[PDB]
Amino acid sequence: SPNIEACGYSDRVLQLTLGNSTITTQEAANSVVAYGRWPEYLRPTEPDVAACRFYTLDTVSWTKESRGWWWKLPDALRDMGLFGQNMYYHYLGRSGYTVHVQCNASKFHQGALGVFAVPEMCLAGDSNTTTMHTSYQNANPGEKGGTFTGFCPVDYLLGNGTLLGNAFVFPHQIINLRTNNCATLVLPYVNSLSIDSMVKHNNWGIAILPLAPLNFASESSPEIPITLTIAPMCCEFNGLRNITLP
Amino acid sequence: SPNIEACGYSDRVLQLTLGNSTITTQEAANSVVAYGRWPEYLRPTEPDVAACRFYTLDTVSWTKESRGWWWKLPDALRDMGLFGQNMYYHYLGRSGYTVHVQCNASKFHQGALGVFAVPEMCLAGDSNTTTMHTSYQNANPGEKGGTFTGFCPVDYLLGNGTLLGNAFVFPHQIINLRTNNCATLVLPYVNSLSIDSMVKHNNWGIAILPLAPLNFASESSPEIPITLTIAPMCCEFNGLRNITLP
Amino acid sequence: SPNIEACGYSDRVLQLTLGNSTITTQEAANSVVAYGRWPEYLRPTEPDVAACRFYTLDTVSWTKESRGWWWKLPDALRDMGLFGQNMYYHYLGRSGYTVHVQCNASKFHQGALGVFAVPEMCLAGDSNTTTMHTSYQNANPGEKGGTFTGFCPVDYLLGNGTLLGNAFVFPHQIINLRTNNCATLVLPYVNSLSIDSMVKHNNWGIAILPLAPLNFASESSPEIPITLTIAPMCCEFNGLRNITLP
Amino acid sequence: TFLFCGSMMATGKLLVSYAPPGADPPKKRKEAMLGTHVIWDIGLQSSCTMVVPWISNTTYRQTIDDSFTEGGYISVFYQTRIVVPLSTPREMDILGFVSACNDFSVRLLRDTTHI
Amino acid sequence: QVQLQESGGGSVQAGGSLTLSCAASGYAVSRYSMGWFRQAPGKENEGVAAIDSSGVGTTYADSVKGRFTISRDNAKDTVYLRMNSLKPEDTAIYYCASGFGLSLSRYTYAYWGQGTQVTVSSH
Repeated sequence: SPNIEACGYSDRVLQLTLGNSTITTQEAANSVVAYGRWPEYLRPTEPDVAACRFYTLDTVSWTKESRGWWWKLPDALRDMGLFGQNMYYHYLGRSGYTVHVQCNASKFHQGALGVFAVPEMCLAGDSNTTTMHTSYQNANPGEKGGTFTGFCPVDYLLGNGTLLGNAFVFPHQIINLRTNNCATLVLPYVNSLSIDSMVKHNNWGIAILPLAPLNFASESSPEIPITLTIAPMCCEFNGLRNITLP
Repeated sequence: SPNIEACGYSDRVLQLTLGNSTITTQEAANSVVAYGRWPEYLRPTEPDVAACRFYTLDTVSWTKESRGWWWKLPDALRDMGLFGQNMYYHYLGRSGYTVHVQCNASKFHQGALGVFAVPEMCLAGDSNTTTMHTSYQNANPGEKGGTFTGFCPVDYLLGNGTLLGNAFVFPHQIINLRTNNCATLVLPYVNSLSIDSMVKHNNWGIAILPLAPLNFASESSPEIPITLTIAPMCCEFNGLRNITLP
Repeated sequence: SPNIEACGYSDRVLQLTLGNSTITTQEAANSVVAYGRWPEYLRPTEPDVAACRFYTLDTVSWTKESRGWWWKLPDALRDMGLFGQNMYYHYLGRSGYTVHVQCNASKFHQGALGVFAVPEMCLAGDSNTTTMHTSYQNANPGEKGGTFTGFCPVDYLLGNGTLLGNAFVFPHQIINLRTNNCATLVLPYVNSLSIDSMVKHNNWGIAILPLAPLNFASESSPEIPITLTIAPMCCEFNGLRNITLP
Repeated sequence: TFLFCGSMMATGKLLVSYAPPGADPPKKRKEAMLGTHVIWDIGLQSSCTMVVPWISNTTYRQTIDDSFTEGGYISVFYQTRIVVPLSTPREMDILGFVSACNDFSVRLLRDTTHI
Repeated sequence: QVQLQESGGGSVQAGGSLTLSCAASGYAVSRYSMGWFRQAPGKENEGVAAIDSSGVGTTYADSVKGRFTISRDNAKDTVYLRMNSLKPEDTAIYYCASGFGLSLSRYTYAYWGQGTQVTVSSH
């Protein structure tokens, strides 16, 4: 689906400095808007830059054995400064996400990463009658995240009971080592309501699985790191409660 | 100095609702501007209503034995929501104060309170050579405050070695039971610098001592409560540091 | 519902002199129109001032044990000069009522009276199958009236089997000792017909129960009196019968 | 709406507090003080009116006991204390009232009538 | 319907320890706290002890402080009021109530038990 061919190497280093953050993106161009919609305001307190700035999660090692990785939103960013706060001090909250996944290697490494953003991504446990099942804490692995396997999400079953090959229905991009180094996914707020409670309900779900294995030239770096930078877009929350300071 | 005579009873209940707070002042009129200056902005991040709203300290009992009471700014308001936060997250900080001291009694109680705002109010310890002396913690009794005596601040010596009678040089108002029920003192930022560090340096010092004793008709309420509502005015702080969350 | 705050003391003594009567109301302002309707004429003999003037019922003692009091209209005013006459000489009759309930105390007494005007106020006797039940004479206690209890009208059951707290659906005002001294209720004619027979059917029902107990400072007046002044408004009656003089 | 029913002479101040849905019950003045609160003065005005706003996750809330959609808390504390002159009874009462607003609506007609 | 079964009452001796308990039906005991209110013959609604199921933060009345011990069970949905070292003033018909939570106040609760009579019998 993502049959693009920007250039191949590197051209232009154009940094995204929003608020306090700074990114220095590989370029800027080549981004996918989920379903063709930009995160908009409810048609409330709009913090903007205060909440709307780049936060970086923990970097994870990609290896010749890796089966995949997964995170939840806003869940992961629950331990992020002002966005971490505003999440616990309000009963409401809707937010967009600029999932900017970067992965650098050399002209000598080969493989392919597919960043899949699954809206309402519940994980594997074939009890249709009683879903949710796995405890609040397991279902929410924070900023460190969870991982796929060959709480148990099977890779070819996308960790939900449906053949991986059809995953390509959800918004995605393929970080193919020989071409792109970056993945840009703007995910607008998707839920059954106009606004809801962030602490309990998980909107999206970033799942990066390997479509091609990792092969490194003779002897080189045994593993390569993948980084996930996420940012809250056009967010609002109602309404401050006894700023119950922890 | 404060030779006023508004009315005597009660006329108009006009509430001051700033931000999240609500006051319901005895009236509105009869307020003293310290030196004729309003808290202005440095000629920075201006939080306004976020920081600029009414916070109420702990209520203290006035009795026939009371010698007085004293507080420090911003010190007291160091445990007040956003103003408490912004105080520890910034290396700077300048702020004004609307010290609105209320005291209610009946047409049967008699006495007189003089609210004295002493800029740079260091407390008694006659070591001219080595002032400050008393520990950081003693010098800073927070929102519960400190009290005068017949760390030891002598009442007739205003707790600094100068005869109380001359206290009337500092901005003040006299809550005289037979007339006024409220005291309004707007104190603009006063310090040797344009902006400084709030955590270490104490700008003002609210000191309420009794000028007349308390006498209650036969048998009534053995004591009457005095309340201090303080508010940060036209405040600014530079510049967020690793929002070092506690 | 009656969340008003006129002044608190006394301002203006403005007397209501209608016909032969004179009232000298606490003021004039602060009156409740039942449902937003003024007593109007049927859209007949209209006596005006002859029938339309102020009559005062018997004054009753309010005490720390009082459970309440109740009256019926036109019933109470059946022994009132021309309005008493016109009631027995005609087969018809419709009339409005300006129930002006006054209660004076000092700045030292405390409590709260809720004057409730219940249209078609039948009294307690849980025989749904056979209502009315209590004799004509008991149901009609004239100008002396009836009283609630802790013919038996239970106070918390408003004397009809429904929780007092919901009484606030009927037109009312709360004579709260610290604020209002007077209660003004204009009740327009309410019945299933355009005009009916007054002798048999009771339109309204003035019920004054205590919402707060009576507490008097040390030793003072052991009880305080409440007065009910009622007046017929825009009344008409058809048609003189053998002016059957008693 | 809270209506005070004590002596005219009696004075004092109280703090009516509101804590939005999901938040823990404010058990201290300081705690309750931080959130939406009104500082109701007895001495001046006899009646306080605190309009509880629409701070709700779902566009439509459960009238039933649900944690997904749970109300919150309205509590009163002694801002100051009660001051009474002379020998006037030291214990009075306060009444409370509740009502809806123009924006208040309901849906799905159901019943509960027993025999 | 929320039920609180006040169990553990009786006429013991002056200093005689007597525990109390209440079975909390209709709700998750954790969402609520639980306390105790005594009322002496012809007296008033007075507090004794109360704690919140989640925080287990204690609070006693000044007069009862020390001798009385409150403790919650989240498994059996019951509270345990260990009224140890009793006194002739502790002769008051007890009552238990689930709180919103948390502390001994005027009423401040909603679900009330039937009432168990404890009488601190003395020679």
